[PDB]
Formats: sequence, C-alpha cells, structure tokens
Amino acid sequence: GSVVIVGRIVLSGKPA
Amino acid sequence: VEGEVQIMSTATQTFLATCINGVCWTVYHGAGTRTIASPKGPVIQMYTNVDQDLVGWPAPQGSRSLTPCTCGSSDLYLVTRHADVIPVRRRGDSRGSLLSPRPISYLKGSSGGPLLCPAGHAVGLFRAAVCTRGVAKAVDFIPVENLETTM
Ligand SMILES: [Zn+2]
Repeated sequence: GSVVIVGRIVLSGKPA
Repeated sequence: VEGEVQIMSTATQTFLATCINGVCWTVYHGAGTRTIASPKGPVIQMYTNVDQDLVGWPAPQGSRSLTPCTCGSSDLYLVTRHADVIPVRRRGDSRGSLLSPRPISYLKGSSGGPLLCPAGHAVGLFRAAVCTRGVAKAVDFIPVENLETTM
C-alpha cells in the first residue's frame, strides 16, 4: 500500500 | 493557499507529516518504507532512517516548507491533526513536557506533526507520547538537526 494525503494544515491560518 | 503540514492515512494507521527544506517528513513507525501517493502514481522515499524513526519524501503539491528554528527557545508548540496548538516546555534534546497534561487520546494520530518555537519555526517532529495511567505528560520528538544531518 501507499501513504495518501487526506487533508492539510496551514500554520498561519491563511484563507483561500 | 499551501500547507506546511499534511494529514495522512494508511490502511491501518493515521498520522501527520511536516514539510521542511523541501522534504516531506514523518515517522517511520507510521509510514514504514511505504511510498507516497501522487496523481502520477507512487513516489518513493528519499530518506529512511529507522535508527531515528524518520522518513522523508519529496514535498507534495499543495505544500509549503517550514523554516528550521535557529531561535533556541524552550517554549515549544505542538500542533495536532485537528490543528490544536499544545504548549510544551523543552527538557532535553528530544524531550518536552506538556504545560497542561492531556488524555493520551488527545494526541492520537498526531505523530509526525511539528513542534514549533515562538517564531513558528520547526523545532522537531512529535514522535511519541509519554503516558502515566492514560495521561500524556510529556512527549518524545525528533530534533530538527536529525533531519538536517540526514540530508
Ligand atoms: Zn525558533
């Protein structure tokens, strides 16, 4: 099996 | 918008990884020698350092790198897979104590996450919870110099 990415954290809190 | 920290999954396990100096790092005891998924198929580890419980991949798309701490402080902050920020006093090279101990379940699935200095730079990766009767009072972590030397 492979490791998958299921989400992300941005430290600064920067909004899209 | 990019993230320094990725929430990751395996079939049996769930953990974090932290991007630093262009490498995406996490704990061996989570990822093993496993590859990382990408839209072009699996990517192989660039680093595997069982001695230190550390593996690295190339930084994924949608990621940002953390700067290593040159700053020195012993006031650390551990970021969990829910984006909670947990204050931790640094004791030794690879040890630190929670200012407010927590049930161990609160740290669950967060190994591979970053310990940050006051400037938000990388001090180490959260390695393991030191428990007493279910309460986590301290944490082991992989110092960031271990990453730098591995490179
Ligand atoms: Zn610092």
